[PDB]
Amino acid sequence: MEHYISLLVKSIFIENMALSFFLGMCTFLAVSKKVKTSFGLGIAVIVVLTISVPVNNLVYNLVLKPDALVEGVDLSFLNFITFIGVIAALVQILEMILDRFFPPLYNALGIFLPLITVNCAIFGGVSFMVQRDYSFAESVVYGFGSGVGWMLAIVALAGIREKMKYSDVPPGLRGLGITFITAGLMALGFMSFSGVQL
Amino acid sequence: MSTIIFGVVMFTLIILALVLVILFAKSKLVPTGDITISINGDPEKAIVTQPGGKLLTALAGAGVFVSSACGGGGSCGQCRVKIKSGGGDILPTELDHISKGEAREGERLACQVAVKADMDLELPEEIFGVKKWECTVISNDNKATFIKELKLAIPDGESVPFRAGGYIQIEAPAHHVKYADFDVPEKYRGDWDKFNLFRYESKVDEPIIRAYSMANYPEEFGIIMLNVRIATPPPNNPNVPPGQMSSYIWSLKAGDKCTISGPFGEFFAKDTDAEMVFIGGGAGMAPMRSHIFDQLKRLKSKRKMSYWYGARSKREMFYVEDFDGLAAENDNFVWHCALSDPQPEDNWTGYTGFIHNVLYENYLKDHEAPEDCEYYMCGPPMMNAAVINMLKNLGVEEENILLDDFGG
Amino acid sequence: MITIKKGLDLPIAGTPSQVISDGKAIKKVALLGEEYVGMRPTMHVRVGDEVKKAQILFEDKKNPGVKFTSPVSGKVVEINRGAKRVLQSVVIEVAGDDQVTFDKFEANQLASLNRDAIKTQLVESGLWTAFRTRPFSKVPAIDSTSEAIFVTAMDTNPLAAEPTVVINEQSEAFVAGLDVLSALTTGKVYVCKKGTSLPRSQQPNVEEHVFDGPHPAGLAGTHMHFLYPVSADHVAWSINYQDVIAVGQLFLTGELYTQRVVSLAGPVVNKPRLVRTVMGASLEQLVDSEIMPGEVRIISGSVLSGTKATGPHAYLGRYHLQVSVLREGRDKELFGWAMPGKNKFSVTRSFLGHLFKGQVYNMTTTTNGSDRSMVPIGNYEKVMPLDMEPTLLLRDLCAGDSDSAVRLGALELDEEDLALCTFVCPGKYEYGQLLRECLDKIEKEG
Amino acid sequence: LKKSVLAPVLDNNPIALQVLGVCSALAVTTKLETAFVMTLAVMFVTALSNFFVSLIRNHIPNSVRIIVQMAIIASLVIVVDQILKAYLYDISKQLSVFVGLIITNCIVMGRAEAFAMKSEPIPSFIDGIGNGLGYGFVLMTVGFFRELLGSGKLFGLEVLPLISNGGWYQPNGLMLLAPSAFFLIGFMIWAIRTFKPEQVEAKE
Amino acid sequence: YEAAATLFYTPGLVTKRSSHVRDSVDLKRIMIMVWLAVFPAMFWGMYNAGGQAIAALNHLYSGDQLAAIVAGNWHYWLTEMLGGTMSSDAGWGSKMLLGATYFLPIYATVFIVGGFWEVLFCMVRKHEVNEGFFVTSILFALIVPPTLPLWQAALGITFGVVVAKEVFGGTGRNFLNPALAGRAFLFFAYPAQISGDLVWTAADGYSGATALSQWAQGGAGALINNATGQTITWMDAFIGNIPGSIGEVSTLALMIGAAFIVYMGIASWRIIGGVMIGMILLSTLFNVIGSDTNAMFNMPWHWHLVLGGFAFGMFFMATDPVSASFTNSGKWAYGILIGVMCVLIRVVNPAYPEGMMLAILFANLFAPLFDHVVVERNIKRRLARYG
Amino acid sequence: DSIKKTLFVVIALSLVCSIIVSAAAVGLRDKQKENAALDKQSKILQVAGIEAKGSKQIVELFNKSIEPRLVDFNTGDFVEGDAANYDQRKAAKEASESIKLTAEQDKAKIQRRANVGVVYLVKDGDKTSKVILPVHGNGLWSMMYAFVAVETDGNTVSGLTYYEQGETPGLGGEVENPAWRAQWVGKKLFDENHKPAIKIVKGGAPQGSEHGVDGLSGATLTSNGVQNTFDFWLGDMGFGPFLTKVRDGGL
Ligand SMILES: Cc1cc2nc3c(=O)[nH]c(=O)nc-3n(C[C@H](O)[C@H](O)[C@H](O)COP(=O)(O)OP(=O)(O)OC[C@H]3O[C@@H](n4cnc5c(N)ncnc54)[C@H](O)[C@@H]3O)c2cc1C
Ligand SMILES: CCCCCCCC/C=C\CCCCCCCC(=O)OC[C@H](COP(=O)(O)OCCN)OC(=O)CCCCCCC/C=C\CCCCCCCC
Ligand SMILES: Cc1cc2nc3c(=O)[nH]c(=O)nc-3n(C[C@H](O)[C@H](O)[C@H](O)CO)c2cc1C
Ligand code: FES
Ligand code: FES
Ligand SMILES: [Ca+2]
Repeated sequence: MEHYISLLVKSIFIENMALSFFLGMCTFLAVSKKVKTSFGLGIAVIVVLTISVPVNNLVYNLVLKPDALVEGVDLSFLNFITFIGVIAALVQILEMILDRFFPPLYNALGIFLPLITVNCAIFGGVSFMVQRDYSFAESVVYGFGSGVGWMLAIVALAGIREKMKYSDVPPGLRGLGITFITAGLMALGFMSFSGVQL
Repeated sequence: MSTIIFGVVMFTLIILALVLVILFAKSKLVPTGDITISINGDPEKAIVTQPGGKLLTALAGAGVFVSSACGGGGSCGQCRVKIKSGGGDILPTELDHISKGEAREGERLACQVAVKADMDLELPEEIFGVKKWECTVISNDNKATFIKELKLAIPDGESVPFRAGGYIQIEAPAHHVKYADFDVPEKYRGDWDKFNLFRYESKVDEPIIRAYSMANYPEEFGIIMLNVRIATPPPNNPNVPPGQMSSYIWSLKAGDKCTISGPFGEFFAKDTDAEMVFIGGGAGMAPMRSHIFDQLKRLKSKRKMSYWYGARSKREMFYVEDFDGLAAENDNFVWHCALSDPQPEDNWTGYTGFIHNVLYENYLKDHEAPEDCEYYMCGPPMMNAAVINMLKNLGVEEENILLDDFGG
Repeated sequence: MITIKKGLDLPIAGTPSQVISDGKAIKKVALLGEEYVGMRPTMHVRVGDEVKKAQILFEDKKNPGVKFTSPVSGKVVEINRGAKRVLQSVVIEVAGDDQVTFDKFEANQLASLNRDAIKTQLVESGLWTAFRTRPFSKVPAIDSTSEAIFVTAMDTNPLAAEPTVVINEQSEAFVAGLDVLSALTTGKVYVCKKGTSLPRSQQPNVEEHVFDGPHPAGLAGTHMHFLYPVSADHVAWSINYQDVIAVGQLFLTGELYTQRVVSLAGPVVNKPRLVRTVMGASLEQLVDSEIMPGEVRIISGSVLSGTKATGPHAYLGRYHLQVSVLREGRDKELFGWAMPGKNKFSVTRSFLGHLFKGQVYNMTTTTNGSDRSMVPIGNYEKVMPLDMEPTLLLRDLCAGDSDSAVRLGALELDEEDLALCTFVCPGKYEYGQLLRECLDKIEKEG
Repeated sequence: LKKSVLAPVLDNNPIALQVLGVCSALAVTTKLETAFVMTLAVMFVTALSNFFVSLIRNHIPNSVRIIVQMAIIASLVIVVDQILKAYLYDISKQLSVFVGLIITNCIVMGRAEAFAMKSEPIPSFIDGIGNGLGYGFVLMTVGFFRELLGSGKLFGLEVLPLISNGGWYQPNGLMLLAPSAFFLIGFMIWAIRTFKPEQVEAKE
Repeated sequence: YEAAATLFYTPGLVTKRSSHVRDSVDLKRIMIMVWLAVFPAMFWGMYNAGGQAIAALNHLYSGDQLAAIVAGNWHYWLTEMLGGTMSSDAGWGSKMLLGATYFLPIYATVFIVGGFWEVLFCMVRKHEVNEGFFVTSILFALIVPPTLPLWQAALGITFGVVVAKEVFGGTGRNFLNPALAGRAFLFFAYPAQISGDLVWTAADGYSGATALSQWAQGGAGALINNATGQTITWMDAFIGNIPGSIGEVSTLALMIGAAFIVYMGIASWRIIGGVMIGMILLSTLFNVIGSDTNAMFNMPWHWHLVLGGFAFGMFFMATDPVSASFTNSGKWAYGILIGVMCVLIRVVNPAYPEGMMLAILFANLFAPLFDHVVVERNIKRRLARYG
Repeated sequence: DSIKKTLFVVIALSLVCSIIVSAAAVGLRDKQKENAALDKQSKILQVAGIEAKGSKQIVELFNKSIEPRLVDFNTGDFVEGDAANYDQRKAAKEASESIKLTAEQDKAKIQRRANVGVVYLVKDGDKTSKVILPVHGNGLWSMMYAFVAVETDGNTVSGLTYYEQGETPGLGGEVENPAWRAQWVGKKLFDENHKPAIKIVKGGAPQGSEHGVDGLSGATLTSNGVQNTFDFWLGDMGFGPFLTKVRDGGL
């Protein structure tokens, strides 16, 4: 119990996916206009990542791990294709299920699922999982925490950009430049948890 | 070679399992039945379509051609329909072109609705009566140096029922026209020869659909009169191709064949006893003539009317005879023409300058209340901007300024 | 009782004497055409036309059927037009005593009349313009109805008159106006007053709600927010006590009642008091020989929400019941911003003037600073009693977000509801104009 | 032509105009050698993926189009990963996760979808090389600035004598951390939209 | 000289519109009232810097070594020349001279560089140069150690003014604290001139720890002043006879200065109370649960208050109106988060001795979300027709 | 059916990409392993004092002069095995090959110690001149790994090298500074009483001391790391028994 609280708080604060590892910045910097759409996209990322990390853990440990199937046979060169295929298939199937059975959940957050079918956040999450050699429960907790941290960061940036309706930005920085500078200031702020070892 | 076999088989098996599970989830959990498009709740007319497609294309393939001019990319903004229950979302271009006042009643763009749900439409009765026509050309004689009159002939003893101020679209096949084949008289051939426009030519590959405003009041039966201008390459880049449909119509001569598709319109005379002011220019003589002749012949009104036409020189002045006849027969109508720069051959003794300044100096400055009149305006964009500026400066509300901008 | 605790009773010198004395002769009246929100007029008169009392002068193009009639009989002598020929006033020089009369009923029958007859007589007379809907503070359409009509029988403005002094004079007319509103008011009528007793209407539609507190505890917007919150679906009308007296007199006698009792007060008025005048009277004739020598500003209404009465606008507004005169201040001071202010007013506590209690100030029309950005030090919260977020709504007004401001409560506000917020800004912003711009955008997009 | 290669460098830049491609630009710019290797790898993968997708553009099914395109992209990136690990071992250890993240790099997929499916084999190669050059412009600029100011080195060569190795320069410790990349790219966007004012985003 | 026409003289303008009477307050009054509130802190900081330097110098050297050392450093020989003394019997006047020789160059550099950047921006954007920079300049010049290089101060104030504030449209239009964003620039970029044992007492060759670094290593028994060989009492840290950043050492002076701007309505007592609530709750929790190895797990709530730059930042830097929350409940949540994060970074973060710039930079990011929650809870009350 | 074309396309594409990927991956495994080993080989060559440039010289001189050997920590004896490809970090991670450390013994904050560790013997001819002990410990931001070369007499250090530090590049990353590294040559690990004696002195080291080496400046939290690293890996649960056996004789 105390081993998973550490993982949760770590993945949420000490190791942010958005501001610390720089995963998924294009959507993080593009869909950050409104807090509502940012919250919807954050929930979508939480769901997709929480489903994608443990399934890929299962597939890896079952097939792709060294000597898993036959001794002396290492199929680790298939990690990239296997991970990206599982991610895309799960995202598409979830989109279809929600569009068919649950129209409210679709019009709420399933509208964002085509954006994250191939996103660096989830792929980097699975890669870090195979690097850190998590068990199944550790994969579940790590995926959930990483999704929650990404959502916290994108919703904070959306709140800042919606507070910045009163700003007067130079024409060259209006748009992308001031968003880059804002994300940089957000990272400078999030560097508070640097020395912590959780 | 023991690892390579496992690698190839595992790659193929994983990709195949993924593709197969995708196809299986698509087969069961995606509907493929039928969708009914009830174009109106009252009649039995409903269209059955597959979920793949667009609402506008579906209505077209059915045969109900809604009012549209450009034909793509939402640049027209006229393919408007009212839906009570259908595609439940609105696109950014739709927020750009319509306001929240059109949302609550149910108006929506027919171009960007996704047909995956059962829809309930309410279209205006005008869209139902738009026939596709065949026509023969009676005359294609010039009226100005760059304005050419096209008089079609509608067959089978019928007349297009349209209000004064409407328009009709024209279609054309792929073609290749030489500018030397144009029939231009020697009096207007002056600037033609001087700029050497006859070197141009136009080549098109696909059917094209442009619109033009009828130049006769509906009581003149059997004839469809238009006023087309030659859309030569702009003076900034003389190397670009010329206009397509304008060149096609200039190519048309006696006895040829061309099609027109249905009466449309959004520029009609308001119903009130207020003074009318018709500010025209360029090819706007067509809707202005439609309006004035309708008022003075079909409705027989006594509203104080006026007309102010602005041209470059006396060579470009046309339709003087019938307007003199109207002004002489009726004491309501009085029309004045203003030449930007008359030639020495013109022997002009009258108003000279820009039409907005002439109207403001001679009529609207001494006027009692310019804000109580109805202003009908159609011409070149510079004239439109200058006259709208003058009217807004004179304290005139946008509900009195009624404007038709050629391809706004 | 509804007790307001977030507000400000502005201490300004020259509180009037609450006694009604006859006023100087008025020889010119006018109908200010820019005070009517969203109006475009169609003039029915011409310079040199003899008019009668309650004769139509112009109609509204945007509000079909609303007629604006002359307060007195005379002769149209001026039609002032501004930039882009926008109407400013139609000045009538008083002459003769002719008038247009209507049907008169007994006081017993007034509560049982028909809504259509009441509307017809009101629109024919020109008291239909006494009402102002909320949202958008416009004259109600002649074909629309309202469930909540608010009568403002109080006045918390600075240097304001006392409603009780006038209603004790015409109680019969006040009660008659209330009984007419009771038949026009399909839902209810609210007579929002202070603790002091007033004449009462026997109808069960008419309710008396007491408000107690500093300004803005006397504003129809506050009364609406607390008794009947308004939105796009729910609209409420607001008429004041003097116009209710006039409606009672109209429906009782058949002739328009254009008399007014206003409050002439200010730091530069010799003998501040209440004076009897006529609707739309000439202010430069009203304050003739009753001002200290100097350079002063004459205002129609309070100093928080008024109209600078100079030139073509030097006439008493339609919805204003007082005239405020105060000196015009242009002097530059060496290190004036850094003075310990014994004679300086502020809602903050950075001056010494707050320590001395009961102090009245000879205020002028100075902006005590230059225009700067909004650094919110908690000012707008001390003066906003309503249930809104003041600084967020104001920052959305400044930014230009009309949808966000409608979400955050801009549809419940008038330009008189942000007067204290304009007052207490360190950036010298003016929020009434921004609110009017937002409301114009909302009205246009729809 | 030559414009097809040279337009995505400044006129339509990936990172500076169409947000695609930011996650690696923020990360791999601490060292100019890593930035250069990443530019070359992105060029290679994008060009070859465009070529093959344009070759098979007609036979691609609609329900599994993403699977086919991602299979080609993943094959290319896996080959690149196996090549780098054998011949440039030190660069890959530092490029550890973003070598694989080349697959989810938005430039590759956006160009394979927008241009490859609707064009010919040869022009797709040109478009890929041009977008790779446009990516590498920003990559190399930010890497140059960060490595120069934060370490006093260019490509590992001592340009500014550090104060610890008996010199005069004291390096900037922020040019090695997270915030500095955001600021460098924002100011690059400012300087780009200053000289080309048609890219400025209109008010509101 | 056009600035003297704006700064010395009242503008001399009249109203134009709806409100014909205005309030006597403006931005200049507010900014100068905040600029004046930190003067006791500044003067005690100069005095303390001089006294600590003199003590640490007379602890190490003596006789012939003192002359050769003071002949080296221009601060010391300039004190001796102007009239002070560097002996152990130096009065309060010789110590304030030595502290001024350290504070005034830094303040002048910060003011001049920031003024150049602000004037450039306000000239390019066709605005008039506004007050609100005096506060940033003086705060940045007093939250920095007595021994910063002047080029580092220039770079830090450049980053604080240009990147944090001026690039968003000026004062009142940013979301971050410029003075603490310029110190975070210097802390993470050049982190050895702003950390460690050799930057806090301006004595050539003296190495000593401060008391949030001595508590971490050994606790309350480890608070010893090596210069004098005496224990550090609570009255020493409260009054301010301790080493640290120029003007953060005197909690008494900071309270005296902040009480005025809190009474006047400029600073937020809601934010101050929130910071105090958060720090008391978290410090009490750490004191209750306790830990053997960590010696910061037993620091009471009244020791967290007097050590570090807690009072400086709770009183003058957390109360920035532009960067704080605009709702009355968002202010409480903002202060609570500031205090919680400060105590957290103090206790559980092993690399940074304190956490008040890094706690305020976090809360600056998370305040708009508190305002969003409050306004959204408010909108649901309006839709129900109760507001 | 439409399934036929999609299946054919998918199968053919997967076949081609599979052949290419699996041929490129299996073909370069040996080169990748050689490259992976080359870095550690070069590092140990640099610590031992030998100079080598290029892969060829590195591999040749490493096979010639350096001989890896396994040693048991609990008993201080050499054990037979494939010492060349031994992976001590995985050996520590796995539970059967490692032990969990208590808080009274885990002075270096590693939390796991393996049972068998590799040591490299530098050989000139048949005689062994140096033994290169690998040590590691925690710092402030990361786990710091080092290579210390202890001479045959058991005490005198001949060099040091940190090959994985991960600390601030100008405060506590000075463990890679050539001057700080050269400060170690000649120092003695143990005192006369066979006790750990290396001292990371804060503030300077007395000139001529045999147990004192200069601490890092502005970084006392990563100097404590080195001090604890040596306090552990010179103790009874580290290289203590092995170093006692070496000091006695018969290396
Ligand atoms: C309701 C309505 C009524 C109308 N009534 C009339 C009417 O009565 N009379 C009338 O003349 N028009 C009328 N129009 C306008 C009409 O639709 C056409 O816009 C116009 O007639 C020109 O037709 P076109 O054949 O040149 O079209 P196009 O061929 O599509 O237009 C080509 C024009 O654009 C220029 N151009 C094209 N490509 C380039 C390029 N790459 N660079 C630079 N320039 C370029 C050409 O020089 C030429 O001027 C009406 C439009 C509407 C919507
Ligand atoms: C809000 C306006 C601006 C702030 C103004 C603050 C004014 C507060 C009142 C004046 C404070 C004067 C305090 C004088 C201290 C007296 C010294 C004393 O008796 O001992 C202090 C004694 C502890 O002594 P030891 O260190 O334990 O000694 C033994 C060593 N183990 O207790 C204290 O520390 C007293 C705490 C000092 C006062 C704290 C003032 C709070 C700071 C401002 C916060 C504003 C109020 C908000 C409170 C929120 C509470 C939820
Ligand atoms: C109570 C008060 C506190 C302030 N605190 C700061 C501060 O901590 N850092 C700073 O740069 N400006 C500060 N300012 C000045 C001003 O708020 C700052 O320039 C704004 O952030 C402008 O964007 C303060 C102003 C006031 C009135
Ligand atoms: S008509 Fe096809 S998009 Fe508008
Ligand atoms: S790189 Fe484009 S989204 Fe991560
Ligand atoms: Ca993790």
